[PDB]
Amino acid sequence: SKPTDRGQQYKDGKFTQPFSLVNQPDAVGAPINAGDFAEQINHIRNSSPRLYGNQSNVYNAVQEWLRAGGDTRNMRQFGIDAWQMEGADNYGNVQFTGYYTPVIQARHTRQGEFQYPIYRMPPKRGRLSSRAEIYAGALSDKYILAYSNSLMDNFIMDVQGSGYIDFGDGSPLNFFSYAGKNGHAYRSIGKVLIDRGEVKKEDMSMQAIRHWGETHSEAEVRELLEQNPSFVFFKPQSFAPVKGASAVPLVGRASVASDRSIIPPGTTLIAEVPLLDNNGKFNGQYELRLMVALDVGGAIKGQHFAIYQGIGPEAGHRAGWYNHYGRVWVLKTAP
Amino acid sequence: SKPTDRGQQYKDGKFTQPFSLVNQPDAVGAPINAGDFAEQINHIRNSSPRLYGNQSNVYNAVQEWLRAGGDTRNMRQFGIDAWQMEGADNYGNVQFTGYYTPVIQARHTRQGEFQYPIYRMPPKRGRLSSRAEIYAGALSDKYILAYSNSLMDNFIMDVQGSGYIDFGDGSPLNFFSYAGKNGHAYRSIGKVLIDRGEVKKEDMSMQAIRHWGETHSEAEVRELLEQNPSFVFFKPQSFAPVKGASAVPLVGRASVASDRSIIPPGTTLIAEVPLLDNNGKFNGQYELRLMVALDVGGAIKGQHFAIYQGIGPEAGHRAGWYNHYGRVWVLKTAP
Amino acid sequence: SKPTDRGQQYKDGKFTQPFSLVNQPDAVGAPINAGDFAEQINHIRNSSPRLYGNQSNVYNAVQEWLRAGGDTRNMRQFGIDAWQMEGADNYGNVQFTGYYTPVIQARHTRQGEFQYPIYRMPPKRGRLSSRAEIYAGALSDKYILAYSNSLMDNFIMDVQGSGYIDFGDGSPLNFFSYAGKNGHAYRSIGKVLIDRGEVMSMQAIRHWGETHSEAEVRELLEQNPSFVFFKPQSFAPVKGASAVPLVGRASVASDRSIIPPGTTLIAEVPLLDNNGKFNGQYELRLMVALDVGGAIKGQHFAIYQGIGPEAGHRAGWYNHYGRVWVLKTAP
Amino acid sequence: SKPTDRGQQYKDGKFTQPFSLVNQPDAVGAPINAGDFAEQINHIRNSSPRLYGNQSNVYNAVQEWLRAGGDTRNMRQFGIDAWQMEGADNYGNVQFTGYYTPVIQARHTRQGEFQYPIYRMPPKRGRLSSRAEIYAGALSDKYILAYSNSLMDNFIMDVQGSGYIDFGDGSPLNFFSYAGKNGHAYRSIGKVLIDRGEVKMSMQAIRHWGETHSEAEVRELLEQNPSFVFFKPQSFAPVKGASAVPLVGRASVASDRSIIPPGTTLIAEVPLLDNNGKFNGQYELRLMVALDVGGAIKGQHFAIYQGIGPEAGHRAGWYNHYGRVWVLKTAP
Ligand SMILES: CC(=O)N[C@@H]1[C@@H](O)[C@H](O[C@@H]2O[C@H](CO)[C@@H](O[C@@H]3O[C@H](CO)[C@@H](O[C@@H]4O[C@H](CO)[C@@H](O[C@@H]5O[C@H](CO)[C@@H](O[C@@H]6O[C@H](CO)[C@@H](O)[C@H](O)[C@H]6NC(C)=O)[C@H](O)[C@H]5NC(C)=O)[C@H](O)[C@H]4NC(C)=O)[C@H](O)[C@H]3NC(C)=O)[C@H](O)[C@H]2NC(C)=O)[C@@H](CO)O[C@H]1O
Ligand SMILES: CC(=O)N[C@@H]1[C@@H](O)[C@H](O[C@@H]2O[C@H](CO)[C@@H](O[C@@H]3O[C@H](CO)[C@@H](O[C@@H]4O[C@H](CO)[C@@H](O[C@@H]5O[C@H](CO)[C@@H](O[C@@H]6O[C@H](CO)[C@@H](O)[C@H](O)[C@H]6NC(C)=O)[C@H](O)[C@H]5NC(C)=O)[C@H](O)[C@H]4NC(C)=O)[C@H](O)[C@H]3NC(C)=O)[C@H](O)[C@H]2NC(C)=O)[C@@H](CO)O[C@H]1O
Ligand SMILES: CC(=O)N[C@@H]1[C@@H](O)[C@H](O[C@@H]2O[C@H](CO)[C@@H](O[C@@H]3O[C@H](CO)[C@@H](O[C@@H]4O[C@H](CO)[C@@H](O[C@@H]5O[C@H](CO)[C@@H](O[C@@H]6O[C@H](CO)[C@@H](O)[C@H](O)[C@H]6NC(C)=O)[C@H](O)[C@H]5NC(C)=O)[C@H](O)[C@H]4NC(C)=O)[C@H](O)[C@H]3NC(C)=O)[C@H](O)[C@H]2NC(C)=O)[C@@H](CO)O[C@H]1O
Ligand SMILES: CC(=O)N[C@@H]1[C@@H](O)[C@H](O[C@@H]2O[C@H](CO)[C@@H](O[C@@H]3O[C@H](CO)[C@@H](O[C@@H]4O[C@H](CO)[C@@H](O[C@@H]5O[C@H](CO)[C@@H](O[C@@H]6O[C@H](CO)[C@@H](O)[C@H](O)[C@H]6NC(C)=O)[C@H](O)[C@H]5NC(C)=O)[C@H](O)[C@H]4NC(C)=O)[C@H](O)[C@H]3NC(C)=O)[C@H](O)[C@H]2NC(C)=O)[C@@H](CO)O[C@H]1O
Repeated sequence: SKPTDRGQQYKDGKFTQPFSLVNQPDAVGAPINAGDFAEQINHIRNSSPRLYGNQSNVYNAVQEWLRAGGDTRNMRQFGIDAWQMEGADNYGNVQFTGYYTPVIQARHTRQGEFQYPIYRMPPKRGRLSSRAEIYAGALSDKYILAYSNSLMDNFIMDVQGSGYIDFGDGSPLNFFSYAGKNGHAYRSIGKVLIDRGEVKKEDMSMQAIRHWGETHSEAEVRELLEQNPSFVFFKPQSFAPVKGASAVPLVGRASVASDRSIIPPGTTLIAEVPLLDNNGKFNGQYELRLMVALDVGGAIKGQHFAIYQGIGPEAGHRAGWYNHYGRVWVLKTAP
Repeated sequence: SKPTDRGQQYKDGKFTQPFSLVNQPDAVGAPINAGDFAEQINHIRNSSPRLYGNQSNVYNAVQEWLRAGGDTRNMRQFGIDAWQMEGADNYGNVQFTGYYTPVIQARHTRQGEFQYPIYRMPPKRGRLSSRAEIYAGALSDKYILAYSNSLMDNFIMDVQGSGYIDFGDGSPLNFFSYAGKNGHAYRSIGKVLIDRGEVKKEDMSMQAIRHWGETHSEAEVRELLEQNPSFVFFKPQSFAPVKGASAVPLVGRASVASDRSIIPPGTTLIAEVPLLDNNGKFNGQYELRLMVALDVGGAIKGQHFAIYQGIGPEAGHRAGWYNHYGRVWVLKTAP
Repeated sequence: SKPTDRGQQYKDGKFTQPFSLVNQPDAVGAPINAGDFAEQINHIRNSSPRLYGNQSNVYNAVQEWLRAGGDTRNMRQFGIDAWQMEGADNYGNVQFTGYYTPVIQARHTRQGEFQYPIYRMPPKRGRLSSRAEIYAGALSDKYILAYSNSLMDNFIMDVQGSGYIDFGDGSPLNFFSYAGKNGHAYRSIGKVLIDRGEVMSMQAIRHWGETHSEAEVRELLEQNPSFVFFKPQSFAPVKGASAVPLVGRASVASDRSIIPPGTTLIAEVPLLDNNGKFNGQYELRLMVALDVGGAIKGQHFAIYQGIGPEAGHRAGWYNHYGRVWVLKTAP
Repeated sequence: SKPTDRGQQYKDGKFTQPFSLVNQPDAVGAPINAGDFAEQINHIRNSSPRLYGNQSNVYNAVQEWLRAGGDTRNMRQFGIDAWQMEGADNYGNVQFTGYYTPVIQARHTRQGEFQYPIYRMPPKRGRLSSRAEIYAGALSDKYILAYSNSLMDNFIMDVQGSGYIDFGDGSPLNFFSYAGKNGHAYRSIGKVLIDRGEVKMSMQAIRHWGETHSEAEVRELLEQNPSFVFFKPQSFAPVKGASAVPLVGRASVASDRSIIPPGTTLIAEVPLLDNNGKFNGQYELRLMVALDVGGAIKGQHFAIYQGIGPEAGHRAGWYNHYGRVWVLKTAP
């Protein structure tokens, strides 16, 4: 059977095809984020008018379904078709990970605890340098945007793709969007902790990496972070909503990152997101949510989704545990 | 015959107790404002430490319930007891009105279209003057805060209790909170219009009032508005969140105004809010929302609630329609 | 023949060259916007690190001058030069015009008074359409950003190059930066008002629009075939060509060929009342060239007034002259 | 016996009165903060039309003078009466101190480095507790507004009278205004370290001391000041003082309302000092308005409002010098 150690349900049948057109999905009650789904869609209308035009009828259809009852048994009653996904094992288990938008403090000039530079997009040959070399000073100081008080925060923000920069002087939070990356492949840092016997395999998470950095010295932290030759460059947007690859403001848990080749942007997705406590342990229950694919990821390929948790600490704690599975139905309207 | 033109529903029977302990509420699905409610709780937590301290048990219970997918049936596992309100008709149906926070365009000094003063709290004897007298100049110019471009906007804001003031110069919107009122009783203008013979009986709305003001001249608008001797004074909070009587930042459609004697502040309320189109016509469907009583009103007494729609024009259009009914349950703890 | 209405000077003599190095400028005394200038300096540091690197010396040179005091007679003790610019009449009268960042209210969807679209950058062939054609609907609705309540406001913002958009719903003001323009040359509106004779400034044109009907206003505005496209920066500071946040009356638009960006300029800006009449007195200010303009060529500057109505009233009247010195480091 | 190390002078002559009508001010230069001064008048015109309504006569005179060049040699041509103040030494030099509005980062709930509570106005009997007792938990947790990451920052903000609170979550900076104080007299930590023999006082030097020593050592030192200030959140409102008028950086000062009432225009020779707070020897001409008060600001003494932020704090902590000042009024 499918060990539910990471949330693997099997109460639907046996659907192997990519888009398994089921009559109506397995679920009790209405989705938890109905009104929240409306906001997400509204953003698609103003931020991507061409993407909205292609999915107008789809969005308008599910809205009435939510305003009437919301039960996954009253979908076809409005011409909505649920196309279940095969997932990993092809039995019905789609991978679910998570990411958020962290807020970090920094200064325009280095001072005191602020000695860690955040770089912008450099020239063609400047993007060749690895993370370790950049730490040593491979890039010119004119490409620095700010200096943070934590090398770990910069690394986490690097992994997330973006983040708000708080200068702590009164000015609004500047959104440092994903502008580009260096010519080096991304390599797992948490794995390096397991390679030398520093962190447990079963107890691998966001809090473990952060706790490790506080337990060890700066030299030991820098050495570990350098094991990831990849480095991300940002572009200041100045208090703009969190936007992904689709250039549409992402809403907390109402949007996900996907493989554009399989699941294109603007795709409505209803899924059973597995719940977990503060310790990230799978309790056994799920959560019905309506989300839209509006972002991409280097590690997000095939039957895999990256649920956008939100902005802030609480959104980060919730995002670090997500490496579970669950079912998902691609919602399409009848022609 | 049982009226259903407004938005009444008779199927849960007649309730004798002001609060009938019904296990599972007659909900259509799940809370569509999980994020709005959670936000509202966090606002009470940081703005009203003692009010939150007492209702914290309920707040943590309903949030954990919302986490479980917001299952209106499984909420009993969390010990959440639903006490359905008897309603104004004792059939579970309760009156639902609405108010919002209008954004008024103004200037510090009178110029061009900006010739309508917004006053602050004057001395004891200055608060005796009626609206008509204040329009003629009963108050000193040193009590003026700003000059708007519409007498109708000032009147609507007066009725709402507060509103944001946009100076259109780059500076943030200043929140003019309810500071006080004059020594004259309030008299509805909607009644005056019907009785005057201009506006029709059933064809009354806050929209028709705004349209009427644009159809008629300044002298005709002023004369009509003077039929309401009451006048509200404001106090600029300088870009502060919209706060009500409880001094807690109000969240759009996640908070309501109530009679503190019957429904005290901090009370969690799950309700079936009747939906209505752009023309304010009751289509027939409802909406499940979790709201908290955090404000009061002069016309809000007994079995009656004033749903805080939000900030802006869209929030105003949605607010100036509500004179309908719907079911509501007062969420509490064990008996 | 020999006017002094626009603040023209003669008390300096003819200038035989564009820039003349003096010793103690003919200015009044101490600058008023010493603080605003400092705010402009760090803005260049944060925004354009390359520009701040080449002019770091100049910014710090004048930084010590104002720190102590700010007397125009004594500047050499801080290592500063004073290259006095000439003018049209060659008497040091540098032309000073003005522009600001207007705040226009609008919604995402057309409703009521909001029926005037604000467009973004369309494709290559979509940029060929003239203003009159775009008004009639030459561009697709998917290129619309917002709908304003005034066609005149959209036109003024079009002329200014940018503007803040207030959606009146609580959300922050979205800065619609200059993204591009259409394939048509700019035509003057006052020009058309002279043809049939009806009227002069940005204040006189605004009054004309209020006096005449919508059909008469649209017809006049269509006389300018040029149309500007914007790009929402989502609540970002007002930036010009140099991509540096502009500070009110502490920055100006110039001809990059003559006066390159990052150049410090101390000038005697001619004052004027609410009616735009030159009273006779000047104002000493320190400003930096951080923007450009299509009509800003040669010995001419466009003083950035600021954001809002008051900044617009002040900018619409500005078409006067004044002296200006290019502050550089002593060799 | 005439000191000059702290900015004091003698080229003005000894005074016989607090204020004296001077036909021509003994100071060369021009108001280098004319823009900041004009900004203050607009703030007094919007935030307090009552005080402005009776102080306009002086502003209109100092504005007409400013617009018409701004040369101190023509002030009488606009109706501006200069009044030389004696200060500490009857030679025209007044004691100039400074304060600013610190931006502190804090959270609504205690977590990690954020373990230092910022309290609001408690009941009558709750205001009796001293700082040391409050640190130990004399006040209930329901009176806490936020938890900062530095006990020193809280102390400095306490001395300043107010400060902006940055929650680092996106929300605007909340201005914690001076709501009240406890029933204990203020004791400067400066006098403590001066007597202890650990000074090279400098209110910023103590900041370095706090970072050098541990939490227990910092708390112990701070407990020497029994006074404790309570704040009131205004949520992104301009820095306002006692006059309830938004203060402008170095264009406003705190004064003794009995001697120098609020709304009073003051032109002064503010003594300049380097990064190390050493008096170089030069001054600075500034136009300022009295719009705030202070417990230690009595008689011939002013507290120059430096501004908001770190740089404003470094500049403020050094001020303990002297300089000449003229009370600008109208000519009868
Ligand atoms: C040891 C170990 O392995 N532990 C595991 C741990 O790693 C796991 O944690 C999670 O890991 C995953 C994978 O490592 C992390 O995944 C992140 O996912 C996010 C979102 O999916 C990624 O961020 C997005 O990245 C894409 C690029 O791939 C961005 O897309 C780009 O967007 C820009 C605009 O910003 C586009 O540029 C614009 O282009 C237009 C058109 O050409 C042009 O006009 C504009 O000018 C231009 N704008 C600019 C500024 O240039 C660009 O075209 C587009 N690129 C593409 C290809 O479309 C997107 O914007 C990013 N989204 C946001 C938001 O910023 C992120 O890259 C990815 N990281 C990695 C390393 O892959 C995940 O973050 C992480 N989560 C957490 C909490 O740590 C955990 C799981 O919990 O498991 C452990 O076992
Ligand atoms: C025929 C029919 O059915 N017609 C329908 C029509 O009625 C509907 O339209 C709606 O009508 C209703 C009724 O006319 C309108 O109701 C409005 O509701 C709002 C919110 O409930 C009211 O605004 C609140 O008013 C209360 C006072 O009553 C305010 O509370 C005060 O708050 C201040 C602080 O702001 C407190 O002062 C502070 O006190 C503390 C402690 O003492 C002190 O320390 C502070 O210093 C001090 N602060 C200051 C600044 O002084 C004060 O104590 C407290 N007062 C009390 C008693 O507690 C509260 O703040 C207001 N809320 C907000 C937000 O501002 C409003 O007054 C009320 N209007 C009227 C006329 O009663 C409703 O607005 C309207 N809606 C619309 C859209 O028009 C329509 C709707 O569709 O349907 C028709 O069918
Ligand atoms: C009858 C009569 O004549 N009456 C008089 C009346 O006309 C007078 O009114 C005044 O009129 C004048 C002239 O009509 C108005 O002048 C305006 O002046 C402003 C400021 O100088 C101009 O706005 C600037 O325009 C330039 C382009 O010309 C903009 O520069 C561009 O900036 C963008 C970024 O925003 C750059 O793009 C970026 O490029 C980088 C690098 O390649 C790339 O990486 C980025 O991605 C890219 N970003 C984007 C978004 O694309 C671009 O490269 C650059 N262009 C160049 C060439 O460098 C600049 O940003 C604008 N500034 C601002 C701020 O937006 C404006 O164009 C100009 N209007 C006209 C029609 O020429 C003046 O405004 C007006 N004043 C008033 C008050 O009405 C009155 C005087 O009051 O007197 C009557 O008598
Ligand atoms: C060894 C040694 O001596 N070393 C030196 C060292 O000491 C020096 O450091 C400096 O020390 C001095 C003195 O200790 C510090 O001076 C500070 O100065 C500031 C400004 O002058 C003071 O802050 C103001 O305090 C007043 C009260 O005194 C506040 O005024 C109150 O404002 C509130 C509103 O906020 C009013 O309440 C309102 O009232 C109305 C009407 O009744 C009501 O309607 C409202 O509801 C109500 N609002 C509320 C919220 O309740 C209230 O009425 C009014 N009070 C009065 C009496 O009018 C004012 O708001 C504060 N200003 C700001 C801004 O907040 C501060 O108290 C004072 N500190 C002390 C300890 O006295 C100075 O800060 C310090 N500087 C530094 C850098 O440390 C250094 C200097 O370099 O030199 C060493 O040598």
